[PDB]
Amino acid sequence: APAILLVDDEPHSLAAMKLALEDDFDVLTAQGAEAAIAILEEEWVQVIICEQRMPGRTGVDFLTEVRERWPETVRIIITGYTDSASMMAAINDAGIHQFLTKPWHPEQLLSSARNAARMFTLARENERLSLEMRL
Amino acid sequence: APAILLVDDEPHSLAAMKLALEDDFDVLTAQGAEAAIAILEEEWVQVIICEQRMPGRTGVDFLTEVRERWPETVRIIITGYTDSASMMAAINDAGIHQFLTKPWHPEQLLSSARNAARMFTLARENERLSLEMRL
Repeated sequence: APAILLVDDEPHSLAAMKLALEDDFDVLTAQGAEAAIAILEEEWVQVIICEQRMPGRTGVDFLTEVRERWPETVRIIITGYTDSASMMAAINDAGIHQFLTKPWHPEQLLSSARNAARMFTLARENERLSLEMRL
Repeated sequence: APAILLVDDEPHSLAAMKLALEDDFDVLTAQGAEAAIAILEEEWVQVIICEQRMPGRTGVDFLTEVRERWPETVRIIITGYTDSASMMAAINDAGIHQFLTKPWHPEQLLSSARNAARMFTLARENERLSLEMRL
């Protein structure tokens, strides 16, 4: 069973988001891009939820690399940040699958996560069928 | 190109949600279960966003019928209603793809919708490959 990885500058938020998710996933938890890549090199993640507004490397810059390296992973930005249009285009340039806002509701967060997981499953099995039919 | 159907008791909310969505979909708009089924019998909808808390027939009761009749359609409940557990189990009994809360943010709503559309596309093409490989 693959994990969900939560990536956020602010550890209180990581531990809150995990409360909403632990009952339904293996939750993995990272405190910035660097830590999160370290985890991605190390194990199997179906879904990532990542704060945009982090020190140093942004959510999208992080997730653009992820889209490059683990293309199968479903990517989600979440931010409480009252919106710049620039952030949106940046999010839109990268293929980000969901944008969520803060504060989040546990049932909405959970539902987004489950929905990202089902999408991971579909894409992955969609690809299995392409490869297999070719043969 | 298939539509998004918004279903809500309260027409102000329908016309607001369409503002967030019109630039990216053909938005269709219904003011209760009955009106919404009438539209579903009549045309092609990839995604439905539907208030739960409607007079007479509920969001889930509506969407359970929809799951029966147009199984390909991606189904979304949205409600400002501060939560009963009963509502959640009911939502969970039916295969509802997203639960959203009110008030909604235009970029989060739009993102949910786009994401439901991509999922409609995947499921639909996932099925096209099953059928075709069988042959």
